[PDB]
Amino acid sequence: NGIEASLLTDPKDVSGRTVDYIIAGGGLTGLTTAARLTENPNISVLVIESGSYESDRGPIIEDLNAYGDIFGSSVDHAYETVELATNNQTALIRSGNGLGGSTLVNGGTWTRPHKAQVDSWETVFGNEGWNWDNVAAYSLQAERARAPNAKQIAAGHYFNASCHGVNGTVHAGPRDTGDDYSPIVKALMSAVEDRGVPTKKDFGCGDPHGVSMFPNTLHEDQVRSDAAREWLLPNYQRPNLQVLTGQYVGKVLLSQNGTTPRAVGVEFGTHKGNTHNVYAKHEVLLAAGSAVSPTILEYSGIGMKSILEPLGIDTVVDLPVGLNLQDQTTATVRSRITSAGAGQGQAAWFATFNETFGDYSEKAHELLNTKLEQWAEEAVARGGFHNTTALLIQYENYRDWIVNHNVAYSELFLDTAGVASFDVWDLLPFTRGYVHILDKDPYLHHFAYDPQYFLNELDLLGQAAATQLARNISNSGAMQTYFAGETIPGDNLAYDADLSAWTEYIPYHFRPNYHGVGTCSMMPKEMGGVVDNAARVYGVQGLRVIDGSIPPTQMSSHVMTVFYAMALKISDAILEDYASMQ
Amino acid sequence: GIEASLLTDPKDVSGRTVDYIIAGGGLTGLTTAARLTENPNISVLVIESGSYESDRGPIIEDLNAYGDIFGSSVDHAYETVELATNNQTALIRSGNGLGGSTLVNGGTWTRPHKAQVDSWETVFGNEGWNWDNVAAYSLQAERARAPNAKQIAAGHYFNASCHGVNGTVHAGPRDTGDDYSPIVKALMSAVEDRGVPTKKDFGCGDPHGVSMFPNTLHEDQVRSDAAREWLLPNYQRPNLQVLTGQYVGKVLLSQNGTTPRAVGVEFGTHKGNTHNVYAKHEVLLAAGSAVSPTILEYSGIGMKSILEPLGIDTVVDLPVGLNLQDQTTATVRSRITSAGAGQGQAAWFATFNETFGDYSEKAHELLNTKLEQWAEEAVARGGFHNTTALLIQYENYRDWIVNHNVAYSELFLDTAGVASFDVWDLLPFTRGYVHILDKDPYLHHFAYDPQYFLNELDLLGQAAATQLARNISNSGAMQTYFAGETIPGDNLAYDADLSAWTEYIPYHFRPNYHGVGTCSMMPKEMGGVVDNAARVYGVQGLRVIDGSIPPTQMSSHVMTVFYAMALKISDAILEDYASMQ
Ligand SMILES: *[C@@H]1O[C@H](CO)[C@@H](O[C@@H]2O[C@H](CO)[C@@H](O[C@@H]3O[C@H](CO[C@@H]4O[C@H](CO[C@H]5O[C@H](CO)[C@@H](O)[C@H](O)[C@@H]5O)[C@@H](O)[C@H](O[C@H]5O[C@H](CO)[C@@H](O)[C@H](O)[C@@H]5O)[C@@H]4O)[C@@H](O)[C@H](O[C@H]4O[C@H](CO)[C@@H](O)[C@H](O)[C@@H]4O[C@H]4O[C@H](CO)[C@@H](O)[C@H](O)[C@@H]4O)[C@@H]3O)[C@H](O)[C@H]2NC(C)=O)[C@H](O)[C@H]1NC(C)=O
Ligand SMILES: *[C@@H]1O[C@H](CO)[C@@H](O[C@@H]2O[C@H](CO)[C@@H](O[C@@H]3O[C@H](CO[C@H]4O[C@H](CO)[C@@H](O)[C@H](O)[C@@H]4O)[C@@H](O)[C@H](O[C@H]4O[C@H](CO)[C@@H](O)[C@H](O)[C@@H]4O[C@H]4O[C@H](CO)[C@@H](O)[C@H](O)[C@@H]4O)[C@@H]3O)[C@H](O)[C@H]2NC(C)=O)[C@H](O)[C@H]1NC(C)=O
Ligand SMILES: Cc1cc2nc3c(=O)[nH]c(=O)nc-3n(C[C@H](O)[C@H](O)[C@H](O)COP(=O)(O)OP(=O)(O)OC[C@H]3O[C@@H](n4cnc5c(N)ncnc54)[C@H](O)[C@@H]3O)c2cc1C
Ligand SMILES: Cc1cc2nc3c(=O)[nH]c(=O)nc-3n(C[C@H](O)[C@H](O)[C@H](O)COP(=O)(O)OP(=O)(O)OC[C@H]3O[C@@H](n4cnc5c(N)ncnc54)[C@H](O)[C@@H]3O)c2cc1C
Ligand SMILES: *[C@@H]1O[C@H](CO)[C@@H](O[C@@H]2O[C@H](CO)[C@@H](O)[C@H](O)[C@H]2NC(C)=O)[C@H](O)[C@H]1NC(C)=O
Ligand SMILES: *[C@@H]1O[C@H](CO)[C@@H](O[C@@H]2O[C@H](CO)[C@@H](O)[C@H](O)[C@H]2NC(C)=O)[C@H](O)[C@H]1NC(C)=O
Ligand SMILES: *[C@@H]1O[C@H](CO)[C@@H](O[C@@H]2O[C@H](CO)[C@@H](O)[C@H](O)[C@H]2NC(C)=O)[C@H](O)[C@H]1NC(C)=O
Ligand SMILES: *[C@@H]1O[C@H](CO)[C@@H](O[C@@H]2O[C@H](CO)[C@@H](O)[C@H](O)[C@H]2NC(C)=O)[C@H](O)[C@H]1NC(C)=O
Ligand SMILES: *[C@@H]1O[C@H](CO)[C@@H](O[C@@H]2O[C@H](CO)[C@@H](O)[C@H](O)[C@H]2NC(C)=O)[C@H](O)[C@H]1NC(C)=O
Ligand SMILES: *[C@@H]1O[C@H](CO)[C@@H](O)[C@H](O)[C@H]1NC(C)=O
Ligand SMILES: *[C@@H]1O[C@H](CO)[C@@H](O)[C@H](O)[C@H]1NC(C)=O
Ligand SMILES: *[C@@H]1O[C@H](CO)[C@@H](O)[C@H](O)[C@H]1NC(C)=O
Ligand SMILES: [Ba+2]
Ligand SMILES: [Ba+2]
Ligand SMILES: [Ba+2]
Ligand SMILES: [Ba+2]
Ligand SMILES: [Ba+2]
Ligand SMILES: [Ba+2]
Ligand SMILES: [Ba+2]
Ligand SMILES: [Ba+2]
Ligand SMILES: [Ba+2]
Ligand SMILES: [Ba+2]
Ligand SMILES: [Ba+2]
Ligand SMILES: [Ba+2]
Ligand SMILES: [Br-]
Ligand SMILES: [Br-]
Ligand SMILES: [Br-]
Ligand SMILES: [Cl-]
Ligand SMILES: [Cl-]
Ligand SMILES: [Cl-]
Ligand SMILES: [Cl-]
Ligand SMILES: [Cl-]
Ligand SMILES: [Cl-]
Ligand SMILES: [Cl-]
Ligand SMILES: [Cl-]
Ligand SMILES: [Cl-]
Ligand SMILES: [Cl-]
Ligand code: NA
Ligand code: NA
Ligand code: NA
Ligand code: NA
Ligand code: NA
Ligand code: NA
Repeated sequence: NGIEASLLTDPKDVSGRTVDYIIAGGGLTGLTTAARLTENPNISVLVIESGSYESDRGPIIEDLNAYGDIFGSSVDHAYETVELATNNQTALIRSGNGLGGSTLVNGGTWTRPHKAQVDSWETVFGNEGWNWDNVAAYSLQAERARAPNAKQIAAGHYFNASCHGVNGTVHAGPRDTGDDYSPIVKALMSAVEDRGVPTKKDFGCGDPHGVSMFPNTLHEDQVRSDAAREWLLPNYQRPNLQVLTGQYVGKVLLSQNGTTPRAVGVEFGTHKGNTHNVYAKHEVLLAAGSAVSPTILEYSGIGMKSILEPLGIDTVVDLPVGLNLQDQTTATVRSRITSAGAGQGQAAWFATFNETFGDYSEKAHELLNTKLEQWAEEAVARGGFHNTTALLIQYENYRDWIVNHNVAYSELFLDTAGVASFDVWDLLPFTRGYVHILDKDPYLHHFAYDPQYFLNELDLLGQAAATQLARNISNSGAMQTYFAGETIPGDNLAYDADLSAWTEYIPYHFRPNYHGVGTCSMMPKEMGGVVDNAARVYGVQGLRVIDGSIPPTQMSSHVMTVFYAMALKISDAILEDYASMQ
Repeated sequence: GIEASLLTDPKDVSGRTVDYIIAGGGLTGLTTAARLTENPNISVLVIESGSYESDRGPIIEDLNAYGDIFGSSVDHAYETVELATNNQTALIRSGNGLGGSTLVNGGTWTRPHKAQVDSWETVFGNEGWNWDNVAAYSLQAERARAPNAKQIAAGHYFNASCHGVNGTVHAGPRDTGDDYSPIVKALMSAVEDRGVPTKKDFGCGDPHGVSMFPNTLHEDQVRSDAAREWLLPNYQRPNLQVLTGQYVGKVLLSQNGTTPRAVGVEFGTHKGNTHNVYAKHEVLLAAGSAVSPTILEYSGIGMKSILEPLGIDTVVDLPVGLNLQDQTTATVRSRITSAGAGQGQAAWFATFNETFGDYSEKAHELLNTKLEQWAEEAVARGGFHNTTALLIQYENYRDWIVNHNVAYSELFLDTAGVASFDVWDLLPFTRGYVHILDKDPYLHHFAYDPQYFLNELDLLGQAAATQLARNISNSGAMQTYFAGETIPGDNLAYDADLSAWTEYIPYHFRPNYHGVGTCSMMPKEMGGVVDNAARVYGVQGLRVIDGSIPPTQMSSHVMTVFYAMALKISDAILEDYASMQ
């Protein structure tokens, strides 16, 4: 009778029962893991998701070109930040609410980071086995990519088959609306070539640099490949896979009768006073998203006493939950185009530090070479992190990425389809923020989410330089043929604005990038981490965090390719322990 | 207890029939539910999206915690369109739970100018909706307490003939127990120097000058939210049912007659798992001004130009969702000397000329010459459909200003350690809209556009009022306590002229969350949606009874009027019930 009829909506169907694994959150990592675990018919899984099934709704979900129309609806959590210090305004964090999580609402861009960035998760953040070669293999295993056709190659696509899986689960291929592709993509490529910048690198191969087109998470018929469509719809008839919709996981139930606390279940519901319990024989897996999974821990008594004590919550395990939050800032440059520029197409410039800063490179490098210690002390003073020595290790890692590997530092993302529009973000922010609960009741959803955008001076300078670069390249070389006047900033910022003018403009003309990671960072406890290299929360048995909370660093890429691989890798660790616990 | 009496399972009501269904358990919905169920033979089902919150603790029960609840599950936080004035989205605070926005509001208890309510009868053709009648219902709803000697010494003045003392809604002076700040009387002295009156009782029908006021709280200072006042005393009535946690999606219509009839509602939280419940007598929409019009549109009641592109058959064509009127608010904040310490709030209800000062000649010239152009422009933006009809509203406002000299702006003072003004133009000429953007009610995909500052007088008036708040903060007796401005502070030069304020204000304001008018109570020929008994035109058994229906803004805080509105509509409903038996 279809997937919808298989979904559970009544809490009484699971209340008081025991399953092998409970997954809080039916998003990208939650549904990937639920599918992987239920391949064994003897493993029972219950997914609890706050939203519902959305993959069949229609174009607002299924058409990637409708991106953004869903914002503000019931399928968007729209988490509100604190009043940001940079501009004394509240910001909204777009985040998908429904089966598939933010894969229901995202831009569909399918790229991978730089090899050195993933390698550092093992060599710097002490996560044995978390290196590019290992993670990339899981990524290719998840991937079901389609090579571009002659039309798509002619528009600018380049596909290196050795960097892609073709027999996996997540359908990926070129976006193709059916119309001609705009010549502006190739014009951007020519414009950066004039400056010695590479083009047409395959951004799945481990060196994202230059201007390239890329695959998207959609089927060949252009239907969005959201994680529910890819991982749940093919498998919903499995009797060992249960999915409860419309309910929030409030906290993890802990048993302290043993020598170490153990997660034995969860409480779920929609309002205080009408909750229900469900129990896990093996493990509870938190996958509610980087903004939520840390709060679930705090409501459970897992977090910093300085936070929990004033709220009346006993601290069962003291950990720096909710710190080390890393999101990027995004600004827009938009220009009208000539009729000859018409057509579809997206592309992105993954720009190095020196490409981003141009003639300011020397001054920017001087800051990078002298201020890391002071920046770390200040971020710690602002509550973004607790241990300055540990944070400095992160900053030195970023310096190594920039100076020794020349990784991409900013992304200039081009949309065409009738205009020339760049969304631009500094990929490697040095600011660190936090998320903390403000009340003991999980169902009040009263929390403080503060990414601390632009409170590090290099983040502001880098964003300003990258956005200025987007204006520059929009009217340089071959792009001049198609340029027909800037509309954003337009009248809001003089066209000849220098870098200092951009730095004054940017704090009042940016949005969150909604790429937040790090709130339950996977790194050693002594470095400020919350989970080990198998995603297990320190000091608690049978509890893991498996979502975007755990990446300890940002990366020069869009994260789906890594997060699918992440979930598969953690799933293998879960299954290994399951076999031992028999 | 009340919590155990509340329904949460849709199967408890699915497929059943009651006499009245009320969509929304907020201020007007719960007042009406209480009035209707006083007759034990009348059954009422309230369907509310939130739950019971009145016992949660200080975040709800302490008016001094105002604002802490924002962004939580008790705040709908409706997002606007990208506003044209600043290319930013704004958040509309709106209470989600039993009591609606009375759970989250500032508690201010004041009434408008007699001439404003009178115009509802003389300009907007609502027989019986005049000050004398509406105020009588307001006093009937009210249970006011006179100020004591400490509260009078701080600046309170209470005219007992303007207040009911045997009603339902507990109201009296806010009193935290601390000393009252001398700054309230300093503000009174500062405006006295300029010929402005003070200590008028803002409940008597002439809101003008600087006065203190009652708050909606009990003597022990617990918030008098509408659930505490109208539901908690009466929840044991078996004919009163309250379903929580569910959204009313649309009204079920029967076109079996010559005119459509409301026979029930569909409710739920997600497409594909909906439920029906039926009304023997009437469906009453009370989901708030941002929502009740969308429920009509989802039901096929609204403008074909909006409904047809979404695939919704227009059953009754009406200008639903137009005529949205909300105000803009800006802040001026200054530190105080230690001698200014203490509790206390006050408000300056300022006339047009008090607001504009030396710009009064300039502002009046605009008001006298551009009303027709402005009305055309608002209509072109989709805030209204009929320019001639909108011009009647504009001339009504002009009459209020020039002939009755009603208050045009409000400068609301908070102390308690600072001197902070929230300032808003009370009478915006801009008109906005709210329209659904999808056929699925449970997707909550809508376009809410108050069109802030898209009328040039609204921007000039806001700028002038906010500049006035800075001015009065450092004038006369207020100088004794001034210890430096913090907002705007460094963000706007302290000597800024009016033009500088007009460029600053679009980037430093918030919605006031007083939106009304989206189902305006006025003749169909004037663009109205409901008649003088709140009945939707062209539909039988359907009313809108909430903040959607006031056709104008008013120089006051609206609770006093909305409680009265609910009682008055309740009488009409019950008279029809009795006459039809
Ligand atoms: C976001 O919004 C926030 C506001 O919410 C905003 O932050 C405010 O910014 C404004 C500036 O616009 C700033 O206001 C100035 O404050 C000056 C006073 O310095 C402070 O003194 C305070 C009082 O000290 C006494 O009381 C306290 C408490 O009782 C005691 O602890 C003290 O011991 C003492 O007894 C202190 O509270 C305060 O410390 C705070 O700030 C520091 C930050 O460094 C922080 O570490 C600490 O924790 C505290 O929070 C600090 O010492 C005052 O001098 C300024 O007045 C000048 O300017 C105004 C405005 O133009 C004029 O009215 C005055 O007349 C005066 O003018 C003189 O200087 C002008 C130049 O500016 C010149 O033109 C003129 O001719 C004169 O020479 C001013 O009022 C305020 O303090 C900030 N913080 C707060 C909480 O309000 C923030 O910037 C916004 N961000 C964005 C991006 O927009
Ligand atoms: C909210 O955000 C919107 C955008 O989403 C924004 O509206 C846009 O504003 C910009 C200005 O900031 C507008 O762009 C300008 O448009 C005119 C052309 O407009 C006419 O013609 C077009 C078709 O050609 C029609 O569609 C339109 O309706 C009008 O009839 C151009 O003249 C402008 O270009 C000049 O300035 C640019 C930026 O500085 C230059 O790059 C360009 O070369 C031109 O520059 C200069 O030319 C000479 C060279 O020096 C010199 O004489 C002058 O310096 C001149 O500037 C510019 O592109 C845009 O149309 C608006 N609408 C849209 C949909 O984009 C809102 O303003 C914004 N609101 C707020 C409050 O921020
Ligand atoms: C606007 C936007 C655009 C993006 N664009 C791209 C792009 O172009 N390319 C790319 O690669 N990535 C993109 N992403 C990133 C990608 O979508 C996310 O990083 C990924 O979906 C995160 O997966 P996750 O499992 O950590 O969380 P999510 O996928 O967010 O899943 C978390 C789930 O938990 C649910 N939930 C929340 N609270 C609770 C609770 N208390 N109980 C139960 N369930 C709960 C949520 O409703 C959601 O279903 C974008 C993200 C956003 C927000
Ligand atoms: C921040 C703020 C401050 C205010 N301060 C003051 C003040 O100081 N003084 C004053 O007099 N007034 C004040 N008010 C105004 C007052 O609170 C409101 O005008 C009044 O509460 C409106 O009553 P209503 O019945 O129209 O709607 P509400 O009281 O908002 O009731 C609407 C109810 O419907 C529910 N609902 C929504 N959608 C649905 C649906 N689809 N199905 C079912 N239920 C639904 C809501 O959750 C809510 O309970 C303030 C308002 C706000 C927002
Ligand atoms: C980016 O520009 C910077 C600054 O101009 C260059 O940095 C210098 O590189 C030389 C050669 O390695 C070093 O000896 C200097 O100490 C560097 N200066 C600073 C301030 O760090 C850098 O070479 C450029 N990088 C690329 C890839 O072109
Ligand atoms: C702060 O973080 C640093 C870096 O992770 C920790 O320093 C390590 O401490 C252990 C145990 O004392 C030593 O064996 C290591 O040699 C230290 N490493 C470095 C690089 O200095 C430190 O323990 C943390 N301290 C606190 C209080 O959290
Ligand atoms: C408000 O101010 C207006 C404009 O300053 C006053 O009306 C003006 O009054 C003067 C003096 O009598 C006349 O010369 C002008 O022609 C009037 N102008 C207009 C446009 O009407 C008005 O009297 C003031 N109102 C109050 C109540 O003080
Ligand atoms: C537009 O609104 C105006 C104002 O209500 C309506 O104009 C009235 O039209 C009726 C019927 O033709 C006349 O009896 C009135 O005298 C008009 N009043 C005025 C003041 O001019 C007009 O009908 C409305 N248009 C629509 C389509 O309803
Ligand atoms: C605060 O406002 C008052 C009144 O608007 C200002 O004093 C006025 O100054 C103007 C300009 O010279 C004169 O037309 C008025 O007659 C003055 N009014 C009085 C009562 O004397 C005062 O200057 C303003 N304060 C600041 C700092 O701008
Ligand atoms: C394709 O990818 C493989 C693996 O990264 C690499 O060895 C090979 O040279 C690539 N081919 C091209 C043409 O870049
Ligand atoms: C952008 O152009 C300006 C003006 O030519 C130049 O000074 C600046 O360095 C450019 N930015 C970059 C990153 O190249
Ligand atoms: C109270 O207000 C009424 C109504 O406006 C008025 O007639 C009366 O004079 C006032 N009484 C006092 C004592 O101020
Ligand atoms: Ba490709
Ligand atoms: Ba396919
Ligand atoms: Ba370089
Ligand atoms: Ba095109
Ligand atoms: Ba609790
Ligand atoms: Ba991404
Ligand atoms: Ba009083
Ligand atoms: Ba007070
Ligand atoms: Ba006129
Ligand atoms: Ba539908
Ligand atoms: Ba009309
Ligand atoms: Ba009000
Ligand atoms: Br495209
Ligand atoms: Br009086
Ligand atoms: Br009392
Ligand atoms: Cl489908
Ligand atoms: Cl759709
Ligand atoms: Cl932006
Ligand atoms: Cl149900
Ligand atoms: Cl039924
Ligand atoms: Cl509380
Ligand atoms: Cl009564
Ligand atoms: Cl008195
Ligand atoms: Cl009873
Ligand atoms: Cl400004
Ligand atoms: Na450059
Ligand atoms: Na919110
Ligand atoms: Na308020
Ligand atoms: Na009375
Ligand atoms: Na106005
Ligand atoms: Na009417």
